[PDB]
Amino acid sequence: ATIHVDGKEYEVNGADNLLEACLSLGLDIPYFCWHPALGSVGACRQCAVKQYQNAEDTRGRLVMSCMTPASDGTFISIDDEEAKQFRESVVEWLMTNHPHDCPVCEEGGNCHLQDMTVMTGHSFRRYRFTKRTHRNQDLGPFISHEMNRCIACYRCVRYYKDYAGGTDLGVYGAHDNVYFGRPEDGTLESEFSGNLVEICPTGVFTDKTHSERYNRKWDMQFAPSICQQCSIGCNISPGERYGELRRIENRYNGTVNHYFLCDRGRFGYGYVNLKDRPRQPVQRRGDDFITLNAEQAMQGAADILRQSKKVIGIGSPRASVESNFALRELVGEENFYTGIAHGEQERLQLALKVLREGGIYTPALREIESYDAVLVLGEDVTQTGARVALAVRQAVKGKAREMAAAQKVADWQIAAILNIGQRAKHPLFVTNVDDTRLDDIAAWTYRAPVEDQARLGFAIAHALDNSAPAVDGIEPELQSKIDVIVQALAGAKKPLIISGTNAGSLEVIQAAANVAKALKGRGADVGITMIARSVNSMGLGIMGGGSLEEALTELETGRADAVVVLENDLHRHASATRVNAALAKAPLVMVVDHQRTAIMENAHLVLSAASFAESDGTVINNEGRAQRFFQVYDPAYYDSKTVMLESWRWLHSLHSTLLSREVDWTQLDHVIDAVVAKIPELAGIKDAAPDATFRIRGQKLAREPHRYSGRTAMRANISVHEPRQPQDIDTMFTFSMEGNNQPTAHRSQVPFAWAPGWNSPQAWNKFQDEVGGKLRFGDPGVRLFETSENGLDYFTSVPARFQPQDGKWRIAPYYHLFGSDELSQRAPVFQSRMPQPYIKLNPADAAKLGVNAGTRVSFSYDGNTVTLPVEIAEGLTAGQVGLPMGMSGIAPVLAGAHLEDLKEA
Amino acid sequence: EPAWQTRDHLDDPVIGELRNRFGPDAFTVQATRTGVPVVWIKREQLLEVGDFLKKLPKPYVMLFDLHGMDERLRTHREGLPAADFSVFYHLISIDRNRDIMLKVALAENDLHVPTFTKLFPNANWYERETWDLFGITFDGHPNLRRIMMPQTWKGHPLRKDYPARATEFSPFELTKAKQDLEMEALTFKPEEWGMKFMFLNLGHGAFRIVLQLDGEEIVDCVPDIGYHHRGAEKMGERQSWHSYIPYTDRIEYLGGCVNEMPYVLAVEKLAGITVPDRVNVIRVMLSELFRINSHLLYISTFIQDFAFTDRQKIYDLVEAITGFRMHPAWFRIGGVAHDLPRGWDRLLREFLDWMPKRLASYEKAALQNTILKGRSQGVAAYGAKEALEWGTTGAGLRATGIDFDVRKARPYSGYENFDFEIPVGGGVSDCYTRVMLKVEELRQSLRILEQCLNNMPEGPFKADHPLTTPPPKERTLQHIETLITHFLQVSWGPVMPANESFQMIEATKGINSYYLTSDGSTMSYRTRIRTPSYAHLQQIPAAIRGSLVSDLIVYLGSIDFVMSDVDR
Amino acid sequence: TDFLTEAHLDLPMEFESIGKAGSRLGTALAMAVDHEINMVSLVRNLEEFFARESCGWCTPCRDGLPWSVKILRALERGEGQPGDIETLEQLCRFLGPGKTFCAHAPGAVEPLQSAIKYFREEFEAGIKQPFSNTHLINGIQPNLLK
Ligand code: SF4
Ligand code: SF4
Ligand code: SF4
Ligand code: SF4
Ligand code: FES
Ligand SMILES: [Ca+2]
Repeated sequence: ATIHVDGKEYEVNGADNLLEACLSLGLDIPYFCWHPALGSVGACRQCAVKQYQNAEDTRGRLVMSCMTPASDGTFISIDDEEAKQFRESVVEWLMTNHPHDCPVCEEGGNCHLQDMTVMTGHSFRRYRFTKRTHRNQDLGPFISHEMNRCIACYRCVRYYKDYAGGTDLGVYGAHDNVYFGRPEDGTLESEFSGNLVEICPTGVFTDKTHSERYNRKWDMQFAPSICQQCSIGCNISPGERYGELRRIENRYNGTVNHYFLCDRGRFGYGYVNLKDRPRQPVQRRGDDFITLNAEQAMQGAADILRQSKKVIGIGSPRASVESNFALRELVGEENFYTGIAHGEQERLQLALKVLREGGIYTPALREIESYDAVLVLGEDVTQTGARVALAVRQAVKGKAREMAAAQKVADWQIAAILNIGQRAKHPLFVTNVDDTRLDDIAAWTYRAPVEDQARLGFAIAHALDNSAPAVDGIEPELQSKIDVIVQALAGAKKPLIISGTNAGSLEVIQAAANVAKALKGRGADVGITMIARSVNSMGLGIMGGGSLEEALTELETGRADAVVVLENDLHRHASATRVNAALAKAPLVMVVDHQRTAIMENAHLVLSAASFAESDGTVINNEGRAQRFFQVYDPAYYDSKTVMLESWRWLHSLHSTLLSREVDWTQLDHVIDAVVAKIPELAGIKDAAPDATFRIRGQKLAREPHRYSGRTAMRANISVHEPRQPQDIDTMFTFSMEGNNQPTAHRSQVPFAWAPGWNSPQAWNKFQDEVGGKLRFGDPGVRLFETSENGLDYFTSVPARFQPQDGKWRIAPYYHLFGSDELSQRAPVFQSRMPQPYIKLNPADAAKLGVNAGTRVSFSYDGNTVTLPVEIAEGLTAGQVGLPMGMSGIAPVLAGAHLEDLKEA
Repeated sequence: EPAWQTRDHLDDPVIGELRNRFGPDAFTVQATRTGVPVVWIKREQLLEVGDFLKKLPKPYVMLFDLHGMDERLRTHREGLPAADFSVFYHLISIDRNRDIMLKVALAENDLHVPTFTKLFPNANWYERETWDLFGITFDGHPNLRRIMMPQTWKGHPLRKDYPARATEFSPFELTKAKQDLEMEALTFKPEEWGMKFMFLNLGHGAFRIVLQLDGEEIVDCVPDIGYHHRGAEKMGERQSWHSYIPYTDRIEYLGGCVNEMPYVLAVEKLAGITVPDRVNVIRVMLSELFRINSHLLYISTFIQDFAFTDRQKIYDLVEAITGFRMHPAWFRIGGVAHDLPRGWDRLLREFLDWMPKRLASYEKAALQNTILKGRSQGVAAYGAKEALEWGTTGAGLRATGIDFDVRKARPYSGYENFDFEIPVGGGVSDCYTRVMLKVEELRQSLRILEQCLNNMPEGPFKADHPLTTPPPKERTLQHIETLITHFLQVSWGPVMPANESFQMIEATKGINSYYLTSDGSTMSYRTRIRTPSYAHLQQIPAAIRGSLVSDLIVYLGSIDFVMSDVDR
Repeated sequence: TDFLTEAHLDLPMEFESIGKAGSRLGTALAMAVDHEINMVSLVRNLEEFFARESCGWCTPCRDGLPWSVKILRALERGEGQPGDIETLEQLCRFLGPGKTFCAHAPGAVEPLQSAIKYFREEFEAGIKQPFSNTHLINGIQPNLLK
């Protein structure tokens, strides 16, 4: 289209509204109620411009640019005097009841309302009457509520209800006593409730975890990092202050996680700030624990490892690609073991083979929202891959979007879209062992064991294409529902099949691959999505190695007399008794880790590794996208005794001291080159981010804002003399404000969004090519593998129907967003949020046991009798017992395992 | 029509003359808030344009400034030629009472400009400093060496990719610098310094001059400056618009509010702030108090080559108003920090009832002391031709008979409302003539203070503009809009929309000027400070040739320079 | 609907005739106000109704009708301050058609602007105290704007 703003001609997209079109061009219009992801509703009346009918028009008419289409030949004025006066009047009207709270408000220096009060040029108060007040609610451990600061812009309810699909946050009241929140005091029940701290343009919803240890945005040291809490790979901006990780902000990535995180990623960073973390290398001597520095630890470890006959390495899917590679180089390729179980590795390798050899395009997380039908097999996505559940909700609302687009309604006029699409939605069919959080929008939910879910998948695949193997023994009503799913998937233009390794079944992944292959054979634009478990599960699967059980056999038979365990607690992937026996048998255990794990009691040496906030590296997400995370701060800057290096740096210097008796603290890019030389499948991690020599017109990229304060008093209690600025040789960022963070800088890795005039998270509008689209100069991260030219074959291994036998209880996995990820469990704010561990029983099974809801039952697994209180699960099938995977004592390896001797305690 | 408005100056006759001479496509006119025509000239036509402007019917006779600029990070380059670097030449015509700024664009790899020292001899030090801080080579320059840095310095500190902060201190570099400086008197090379007879080093401020003597006659002298370089402009790029005012204070430290004035006027041009009349009167009053203080110190120092009680009276008055003696840091964007305290008029009235007798005593100590007349007249004198070509401003320029004062020619801060005379010398800049001009300027400043005291506006001390930084404190303490504005202005900084501004004022030593480039941010993209002590110190080797070393000492005492003003 | 005076009483009750007089025909159910009813009190009651029957969706109605209500209460009590009538006039100009999300607020500000147009003397009679928005803080000299 063509628009004329203030006498200047611009070419904009005609499907856009005027506000987003003018913001994409760089024109500043104040706005409150509009958000790029939520659409336009025209509530706050802040985006007013003057629209003229033609070129020779003088009167004009005040319109809302968010509700006005950017049609061809549209004449508007932003800086007209009447429009400026109206926008200042709207700011003043918002200011009449606003509290005098900015010094004691967590959004100060980060507030969109502050920025728009300054931007409209309103600074003189002529209102003299009383301000309306409100009482706050308790919204739980994560979100603090302060309703005085509300400007009644409806962003919270629109996000939480229309976008996020939550049900416990609404708008109550009337004329100007509108209230936003829950109907009663209680925890917000959404898994994406934490995005309210950035959706809300004021200080109503604030990060309570950040509020307990608060600092302003200009005092933060930010870095671009990848969330380490699950496999999706959402980009985050961790900000630190005084040596501790203070906040996780969302980092925009138009390909992956655009504006939104989940609550696990946003609030489960508190393990970094624990006081029991290793901070120096510790070597045991009898009963003593001697603290070493870096070089003494490397020399002693090199001597003992040189004397040992065979040293094996146990990696982890928590560690980065560089750290696992460095361990593999230290111990050798044949002595490197992926520190996960054999069944877990088999499911991970099958998921990898489906993704990079199945010939079906695996979509990015934002691309999920454009699919016309979703079949989720076995994966409880909301508790394991939550951002995919949010994207699936958007893809489900796509039918209302399509219906409104048929009636010539613009795609941003969201209220009319939801009016036209009342309850019509695209088909969603979820299968799980029990009820999911997607059941409120699913067209059908199948509560069944993993064998029965896999059989349903194979039956869908056979009914879509007869070349697929058939399933014998399908009930007629179940066959009718199979036919419903087949009619929905065959009529879809873009069907999506989501499975994962969290169901604990190989056959669920095989059935999902069969459905995707059958839909590909019919010519549909099908996509497949596997959900892995940990941050670098896909990278550890690509690198490969033996299972944890093989390494345990090597240690137990005596063939390995030295083990290096990298970032693996080893109890989540194998039985704790066997791990303890094998590690006590081994005459040398060396644990490179950043969290105090239980195996450190058996360790001869403990190397204090860095977490993601104190290390750089690369991780591979569930779609195969290599992503670089950068170090946020130097741990040695505030405490000089802290020796907390990267895991790859520890292992590389150990390898150097083992070979040549000299210590080599390498650089990150050297390790990257070594990975892309030794492992050709991981050759794409070179392009994930530029190297340390990258400059923006000669200067590095800044980790902290220009107004960073306290630079001559933040360490003045230790010494009045300022220390050296920490040198970053690994990456292209600098540990100071002496760098570049311009929005128009030719880079993809943005540590934080800030532009002059835009201090809020709405500053991301300046950093994108168009608002709500891709990041300017591309999103960071590259896909490792392309879609294969030819696909797999049909998996003919159809499992039998699940049969409950007496005295054997199949463990059904129940994942929790707060409590199934290990480092998240370590975060102290999740202790108040995670549920008490309940063992789920069918009513018939509990009646057979005589057990009621709440009586503690004991069960023996691996010769360990553990007791849990019983919760009655109606949707669970008989013969199965539900267990919370990942929590205290219950490892995720138990998913799908049998249970013996389940009696009342 | 506002005086801060973005103008193009296409109605300037110099633009039409340049169009008639070089053609309409030979240059690009830039619309700024500097108040002068900004003309982008091709690099090859630079000497032709300099020749043309030097030979106009009312010619441009003084190169006011010459400096570089790193354009690699400037995002708002609309209506500008494609430049990685630029060099701006600020030229002043006194007959027209106008000025022009010629900008030459440069690519990043081809950083060399023709020298301007054939047209304006004072361009020598400016081109040396532009080479030193930007790495811009000047072809044809005689000795293009570092003037603010030691010769063993790596990189150019005003480039955008240079770290502003102090690096780690090392005793090894200190010992190396001790070996370099302390072997200079033994291994002196008389060709690096531009010279070609004994060599002496001397060792207002502490600075070194390398002297070449025939007996006691000075046949060549090369000053060595940069020993007091504080990096004030690089700090201008590091502080916000508000939290840079103390740094403006700490340049020409005897000036104080005089040094604050051009910075805040340039920022107010950037912000579009027209300050009310009481603000203008307050800033004029404090600048005149500090001008009297500086003139008293200069006269007392020259008479030495009793007067320190009047300086204490001025310091007590400034202490009562601002809270601080010599670095008040009191002018704000759009006003001053506080209102005048209740009782200021009594202190000013007691000061103005004390000064006429002291001024009569100074005139008796300077006129009737005929020994000082004999030992001051004819001591390193120069005419108007030497004053124009070396950029000499202030008392020396007006002692050469050129009636050019900024407070009258280009009035600022409401100096039009005050009736005061401009003392003009006979046509020769002696030490004695400059001291007499300082005495008469002191009398005129006392007249300005009397006119301030008798007619004082009752009104606001801060403007009613949204970019007034900080807002008035009581409204900050009880209004949420004002609190928000205060919060964002003192933390992130006030946002000046992308423009270039220039303010030139009459300082206590000459003409001081700020040239600010904003890229639309809360900090300055470029801060250029032109100080008169730089141009006064460049003129010493042009005036002390063939004179005695005692004449050099008297001339140094009569220049009225400060070394922090030199090295800015 | 806008108030009309007795000079407008000789006017046909059509849409265009009432519209060209500076009002709306509306429901054509006229209400007659006699002399002893104070215009400020009547408009205060009307604006209280309109500001409590707001739906709260859009900022000008939700946050600008209560400001007019408070100003009219001050003018009722004789506690009006200079600039209050200007604030009411600016509210009438900025709550017109298209400025607010629906037509509740234009219909709300029609009686206010019509009563200001025809009965300005009573609103000016409501203003009886000087404009004070701040209080003096001991230790800070105020910015005496002119
Ligand atoms: S929400 Fe914004 S404007 Fe309101 S008190 Fe907080 S920082 Fe200030
Ligand atoms: S609570 Fe925040 S997001 Fe919700 S309406 Fe109020 S200001 Fe808007
Ligand atoms: S979906 Fe996964 S990667 Fe994204 S924020 Fe949540 S835990 Fe982190
Ligand atoms: S003008 Fe209409 S939409 Fe706006 S708040 Fe008032 S009643 Fe609601
Ligand atoms: S942003 Fe358009 S009315 Fe709110
Ligand atoms: Ca590092």
